[PDB]
Amino acid sequence: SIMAYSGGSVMAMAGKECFVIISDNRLGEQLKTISTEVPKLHVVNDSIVYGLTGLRTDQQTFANKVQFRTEMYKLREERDITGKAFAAMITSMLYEARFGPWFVEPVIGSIDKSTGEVYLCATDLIGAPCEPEDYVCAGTAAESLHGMCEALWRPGMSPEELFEIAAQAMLSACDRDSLSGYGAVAMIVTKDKVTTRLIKGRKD
Amino acid sequence: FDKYITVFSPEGSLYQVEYAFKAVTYPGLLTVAIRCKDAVLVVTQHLIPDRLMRPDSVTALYEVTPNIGCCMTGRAPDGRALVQRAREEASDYQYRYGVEIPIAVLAKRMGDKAQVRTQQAGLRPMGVVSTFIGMDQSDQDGSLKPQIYTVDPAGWTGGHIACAAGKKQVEAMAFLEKRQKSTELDALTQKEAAMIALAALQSAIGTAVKAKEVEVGRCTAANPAFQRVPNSEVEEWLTAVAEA
Amino acid sequence: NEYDSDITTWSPTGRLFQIEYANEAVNNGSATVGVKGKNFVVLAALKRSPVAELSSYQEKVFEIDEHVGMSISGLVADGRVLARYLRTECMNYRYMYSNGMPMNQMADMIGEKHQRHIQCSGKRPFGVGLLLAGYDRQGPHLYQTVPSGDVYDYKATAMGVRSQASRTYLERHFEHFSDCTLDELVTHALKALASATSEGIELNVKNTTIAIVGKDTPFTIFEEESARKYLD
Amino acid sequence: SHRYDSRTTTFSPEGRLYQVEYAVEAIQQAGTVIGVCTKDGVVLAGEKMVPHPLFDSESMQDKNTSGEKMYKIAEHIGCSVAGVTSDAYALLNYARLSALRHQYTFQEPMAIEDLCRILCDEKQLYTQYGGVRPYGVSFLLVGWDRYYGYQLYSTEPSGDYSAWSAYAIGQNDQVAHALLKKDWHESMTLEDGMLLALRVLGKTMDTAKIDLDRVEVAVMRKVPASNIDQLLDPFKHHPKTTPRFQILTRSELKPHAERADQAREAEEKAE
Amino acid sequence: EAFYGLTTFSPSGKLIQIEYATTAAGKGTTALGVKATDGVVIAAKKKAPSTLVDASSIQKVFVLDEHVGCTYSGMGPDCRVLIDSARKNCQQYKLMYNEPIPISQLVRKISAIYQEFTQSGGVRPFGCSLLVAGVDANGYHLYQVDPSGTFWAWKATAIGTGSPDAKAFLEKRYTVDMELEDAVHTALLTLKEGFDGQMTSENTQVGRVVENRFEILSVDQLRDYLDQI
Amino acid sequence: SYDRAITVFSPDGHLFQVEYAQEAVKKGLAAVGVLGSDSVVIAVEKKSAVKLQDSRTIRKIYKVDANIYLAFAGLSADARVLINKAQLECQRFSLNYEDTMDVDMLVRYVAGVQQKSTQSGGSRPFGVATVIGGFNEDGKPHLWKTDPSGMCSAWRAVAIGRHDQTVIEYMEKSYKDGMSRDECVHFAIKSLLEVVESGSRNIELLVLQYKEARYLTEEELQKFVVEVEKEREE
Amino acid sequence: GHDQSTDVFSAEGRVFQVEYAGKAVDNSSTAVAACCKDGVVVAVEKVHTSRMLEKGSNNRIHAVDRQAGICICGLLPDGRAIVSRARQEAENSRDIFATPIRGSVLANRVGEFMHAYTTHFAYRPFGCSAIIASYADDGPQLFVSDPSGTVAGYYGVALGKAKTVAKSELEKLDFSSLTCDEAVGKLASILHEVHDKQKDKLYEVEVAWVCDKSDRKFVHVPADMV
Amino acid sequence: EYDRGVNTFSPEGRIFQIEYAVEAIKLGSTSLGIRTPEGVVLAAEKRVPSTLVVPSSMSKIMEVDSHIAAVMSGMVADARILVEHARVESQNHRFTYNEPMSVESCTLATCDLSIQFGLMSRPFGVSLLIAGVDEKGPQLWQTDPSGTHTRYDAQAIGGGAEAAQSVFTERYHRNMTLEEGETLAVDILKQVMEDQLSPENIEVAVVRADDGKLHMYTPTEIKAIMSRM
Repeated sequence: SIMAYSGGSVMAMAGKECFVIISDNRLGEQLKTISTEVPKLHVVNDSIVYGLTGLRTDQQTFANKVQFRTEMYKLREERDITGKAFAAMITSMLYEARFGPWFVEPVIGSIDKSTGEVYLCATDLIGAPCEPEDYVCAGTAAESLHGMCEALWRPGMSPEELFEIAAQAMLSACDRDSLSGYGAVAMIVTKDKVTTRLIKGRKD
Repeated sequence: FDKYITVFSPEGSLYQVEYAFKAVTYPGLLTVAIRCKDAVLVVTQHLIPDRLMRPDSVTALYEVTPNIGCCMTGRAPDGRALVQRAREEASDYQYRYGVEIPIAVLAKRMGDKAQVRTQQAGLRPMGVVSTFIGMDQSDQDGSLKPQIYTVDPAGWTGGHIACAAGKKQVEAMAFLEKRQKSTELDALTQKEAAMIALAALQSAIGTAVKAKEVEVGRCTAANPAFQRVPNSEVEEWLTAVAEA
Repeated sequence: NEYDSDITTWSPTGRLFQIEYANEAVNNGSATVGVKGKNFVVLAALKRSPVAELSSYQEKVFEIDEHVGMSISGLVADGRVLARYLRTECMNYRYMYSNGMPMNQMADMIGEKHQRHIQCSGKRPFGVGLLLAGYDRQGPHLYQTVPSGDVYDYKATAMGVRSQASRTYLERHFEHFSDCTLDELVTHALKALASATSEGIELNVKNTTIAIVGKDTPFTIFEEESARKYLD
Repeated sequence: SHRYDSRTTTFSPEGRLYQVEYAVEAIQQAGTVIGVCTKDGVVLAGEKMVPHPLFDSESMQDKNTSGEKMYKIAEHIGCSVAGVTSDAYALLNYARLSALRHQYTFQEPMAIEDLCRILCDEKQLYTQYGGVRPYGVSFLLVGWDRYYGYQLYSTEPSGDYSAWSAYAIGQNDQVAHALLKKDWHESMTLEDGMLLALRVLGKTMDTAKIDLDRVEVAVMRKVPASNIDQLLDPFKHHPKTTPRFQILTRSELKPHAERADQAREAEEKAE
Repeated sequence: EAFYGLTTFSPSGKLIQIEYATTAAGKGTTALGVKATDGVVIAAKKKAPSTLVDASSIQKVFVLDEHVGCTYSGMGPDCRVLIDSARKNCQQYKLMYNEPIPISQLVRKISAIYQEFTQSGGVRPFGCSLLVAGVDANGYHLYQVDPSGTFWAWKATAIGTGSPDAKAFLEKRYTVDMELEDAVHTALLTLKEGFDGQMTSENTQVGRVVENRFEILSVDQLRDYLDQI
Repeated sequence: SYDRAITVFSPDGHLFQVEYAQEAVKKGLAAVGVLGSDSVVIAVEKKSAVKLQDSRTIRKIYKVDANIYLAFAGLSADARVLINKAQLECQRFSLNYEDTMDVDMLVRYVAGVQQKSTQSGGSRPFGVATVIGGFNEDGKPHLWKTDPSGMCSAWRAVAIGRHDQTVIEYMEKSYKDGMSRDECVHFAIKSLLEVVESGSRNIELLVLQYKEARYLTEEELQKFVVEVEKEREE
Repeated sequence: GHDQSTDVFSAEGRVFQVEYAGKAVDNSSTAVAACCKDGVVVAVEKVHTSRMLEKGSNNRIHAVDRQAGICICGLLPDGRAIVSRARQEAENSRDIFATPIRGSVLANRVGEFMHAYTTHFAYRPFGCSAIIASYADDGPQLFVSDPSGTVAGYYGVALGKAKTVAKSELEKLDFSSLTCDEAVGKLASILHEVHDKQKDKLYEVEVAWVCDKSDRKFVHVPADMV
Repeated sequence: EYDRGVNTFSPEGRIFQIEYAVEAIKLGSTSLGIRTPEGVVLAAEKRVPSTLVVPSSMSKIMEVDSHIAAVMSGMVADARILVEHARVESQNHRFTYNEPMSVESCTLATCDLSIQFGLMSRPFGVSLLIAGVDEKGPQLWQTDPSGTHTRYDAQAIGGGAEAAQSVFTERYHRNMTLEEGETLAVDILKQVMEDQLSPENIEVAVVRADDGKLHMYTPTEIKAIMSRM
């Protein structure tokens, strides 16, 4: 499978006026590990972060297309894109390519800076959104991450509580996925504050 | 330099569009259209001086679709061409949306088509005034109301209660304004309307008309398709005008 | 003349001066004659005659297919365009139907090609006249064509410079051509072609081409052996 | 239709291109813009048009991306335009895409002089091909790149461009040049350049004081970098400083305009 | 098939076709707009040539999308071109970003179409100005776009025939405190200033931006405002 | 596409648009090329040196490939386009043929672009003459000129721009074959000063030797301007 | 400068380049035509310049389909362009719609085509009027499309230089009663009266019909009836 | 000068841009061509604008192929274009038919590029002479801007042409040797040139009938011709 070739998993979850998004760190060609320092997160702006999974070259290409689009947006519009627009945009881009798709699967977290409404969105590779209230996720370890997030996640967690269950979930699931691992990077995003953390994991 | 191409004059006017309006009156024919409570009529002169010309062959009335007629007034072949374009527009529209094109949309699209000829150089504006008549379904009750939309060579589109175009369009209009201070024109009957139309035509062209010198087109709520009114019935209206 | 600069402009008297001017190109080309007998058509074209010991070929006459060929007068480069066109249309036709393109159809074509060049901006009339001679199931044919797109079906004709005199000549004799033999057709052509020579120049093998075409005779430009026979 | 072609891309008899000469006339009618290239940044000061009391702000959320005279092309590139405003916006959008295509392809900032060449190629085109009129616009570009530091180019409608230490486009550019000649030097602070930019601008539009209402100022300077997200790409190097295009609010600009009244009062004492 | 440009520079630097298009665009009837703290109102005269025109069918004020409206002066059919394009752009933007196009972006898109017709070959410029009024995340807005493609945010303005005088009269009566009831009242009062004959809910059209939406007043709603002036 | 015919013959055989491009090249700044034994020298007039232009070195002699250098006279922006095309051609060529482009090949390409633009509907000619100089990969030095008609020609020395023909008449008289590097630079400086005012800040000068291209520093140049302006008294 | 391109109206809403093309038709050889109850006859005076043309040369009458023909009046080459377009329309009707083109339709198509060349700066109007003679399912029909593209049906019709006289002679005929046999005689006779002899010394009269006797096929009439 | 479009006929039936392109060929340096049974000779006045020019670089005679040469007069850059096409065509012919192109076939294919103008803004202001040797022996043709080739036995093009067609009429016979031809060539150039005829001021080449190859005379071998006169 082309979507599994490069390995990697990403997951985002909502709490009260915060989210966490987290990636594993591995980059492979199948079972060959190439690097253990490749977090898959991109920061669009203070309130949006996304991760991509899928074929690494397409992650790179598409992230660069997203950064063109977003920087252009910000110049034309003189404001930051918001997560809803941002995700609509992405979905649009992926669907342009419906008949020859980008092998990526984005996972977007965002937080309205005012409200504190939190918006997560993951998409398939042709840009079907999935906008749940809890947590979204994608990549090689995605079955197991649903396992863990279902179990551990609850409504209205605070940044810290939410980080702990994001990390335990990413690690537990990545410990059951050959193609994902080497610990994880996590960004906790509130209204006031962004906190990045590099989390220790197994070296297998 | 501005008189011959579609650029603005210093007064901010487009000569070629103004001159295209003169093409409307040049032929010397007048047209009148009028709506009543449940119908709309269009009357246009139909002058066959040439004894040898075949009257049924020349017309300024055209089905655009079964439910939209139009009368072109002006440079006849330019009218014929707009009709073709209308027809195409109407048919492309039915294909795309599965429904017959509403007449105000058709008018609007034909105004767009004309406007283009006034902004892109080296296309001659069509020297006609197009007058579409038809019924139009209302979204509240589903009842059919009669409509008259014109389009002129500038692309200016408008809906009307009654309207005249062509030679003496002013003296025709003046007559209908005057008869609109008496009566309310949308409460009339297809007869009282046609009488007014025919009387306006007669006033304007300074002569009494005979039936075969006009041609009359109609749509009615009862029978929405656009139909040439037969001469027998135009004769009877013309009789009803000379009397009362 | 405000009206003579564009092919898309009628004059107020209903003329198209660019087309009348293209005609001038033809009236000023080297003379050519054609005549049509019962079974044969003869083209004879004046070439350009040596400047002392110092020659000069130009291809006036062109074969176009086995059964047809042509002589041009006027702008030679237009000739070549038309020749290329006719050749190509005749090969397509012969490819498709395995027989020669009939002349009335080829004349219809060459005339449509001309019309395509007298109605739009930045095209221009061909400045070349053709005699087209050919033979088909309906017998021999001889067409003259002109920049205007007209195509005349002639029994005899000439065109080019001083070709009015060639036409005077042909008008005396042309009613006989249906009975003449190939040698007298050729004689008659040459005679006519010579009424169009300047003063004291005369016809000879190096200022005159002759082509013939006809029954069981593919279109054949005559070279210096066969030409000599006819020119004395 | 060919009788009515005005033949915009033809030469005239002295090898002049009239449409380009006349675009330049259109630019010398426009609001003056001054640019001053220091070593702590670049300054653009421009004459806005007279502020009718019924003008509104567009209330944009990002104050530094655009004003009336000044626009940001990229994080590291700003400009100011004189001439046909709408032409400006066509080009400005082109310059924005270009700078971001460069960044797409190479993932580094486009250098100012390449952005500039791109822009002026787009203008040169219209003076040679296409039978339409040229863009009637002159930029001053500014920005910072690692190759040359603070730069300030200016473009013309012909498509030529030139690098300057200071310059002016628009209304009384000849006059403003002569005044920058005298007062520019190689070792100016940013504050000194902001002063020089205003003294000259206030001298060209004939005011005793600077009229805060009629003046916009933008500055392109390097500032500490905040969003070094280093856990997110570990191998990527993030410079300590990064360029910032800044348009000055009326309040940030008030001090600098007072300080240029004071050096216009202290230059009418010697007389 | 004409590809040379019609708008060109002239020896003083002016683009004369654009001045003439601007002249054309101030020959329309009066339209004007008033921005207020909680909305915007745009209002135009519909001076119908005759009484036999069905005034319902004349549209001088237009919805471009739920949140934004325009009106215009100068040549109607030229403006119809702009409006069609602006409607498309509003919708393209929603399709992409699934939010409403901010007015600023919309006007820049319009501005751009106008500019193309000042440079592209074969075409003359548009002989109409627009007011565009709408509401986005940055609040209420009101912009004027001219045929140069230039545009201006305004707090109040007026395009078309009576416009210098209408602008002068809006300068007096405009206050930054204004609420929308007063804005409408002011808009309608300003029209009425230079209006030959009675104002009716037939011969005037009015659009308001209120809350998060643009709406063209009904004749019912407009008649209640015209009974108070 | 707009494809009107801009360049057309007038009655007396002339192509006015090409004569007028050439008029635009007579208004341009002088440039001069000199060919010695082992050196080509390209020298150009600068516009002056207003205290405002960037004191960072901007070259008015352009590098087209490693081995090839081009000065121009006429419209700056036209020139810039030609040069970019030339640059891009030399790379296209390397890339197709591995070898580096001979100078003459590059010149012919450029001249063909110039010619092509006197015959393309929709376009006016480039109003640019060029001097192009360089060495093939065989140590032989060349110097060429293109004019806006698209005509190129190799020269032993040449001038373009204002008073080209005054300068060329001068150079015909003096110029000898097999000059040294230093006699070339001298000869070029001398020749330029026939039309330029001072030799101070208004002469850039480039020296090309097999595999080594080197602009004079403003200091090295001034020893040559004194050595020359002192020889002009006589 | 009001009259150089057909893309332009004069100040009175005329298009001069069309009037001018019109004059080309009026300075041309005369045609007449009559639409009877049994068919259409069209005749036209060919004026030769040479005594040496073949009989058949410069036919001005062309079949366009089995049941329809076009007689051209004015510049013959321009007409052959119309004839080609008419033929493409007739073919289209048979190929797509599997029906012979009705004559009113054919003449409309011809008109549209001619009119198109009066709208655009790049083409000129055609210098020919087409007379269309059909006898399809719409019955006997005779139209004329002029250079403006205006199309009209006629019982009888006359074009070209003798048009005013030829119309006077055509008015003497009884169209309700007249048959294709009689008309070949009359229409040809008419073209002999109105022909001017000291100007145009060489002339034949080409005649064609489509009628019940011709099996509703459009054909030159045999040269025994003339 | 843009009054008349470029495809326009004069009242005498000449296309104006062609007649003008021809006028430009009378401003050119004289070139000439002489058919002999031993071979063809081409010769051209170089007409250099300076002693500083490297004369090989102003090459008015060009190998089209091993057996064909051309010599231009008029606009040299225009001639480079035609000769490039001839070269390509001559080589396509070898490619396709594995034999050398006839000289006429080559001249045709060079005129096939000169028809194209409306594509090319204007005609080439160039006349070629194209000498060669094929199966029919030595041949000399002339292209014009018309696109009309014409086989000749001797010809001139350029400012010379009229004075040089005087001299051919008197001294050229169909039966001269290649050396008597070389001589008549160079004689004519001596007589019509502006400058003094020297071995660098002219260009001479021959295609010899015997080998069918083209030799470009070096300055040496041109002195060897000037010698005997």
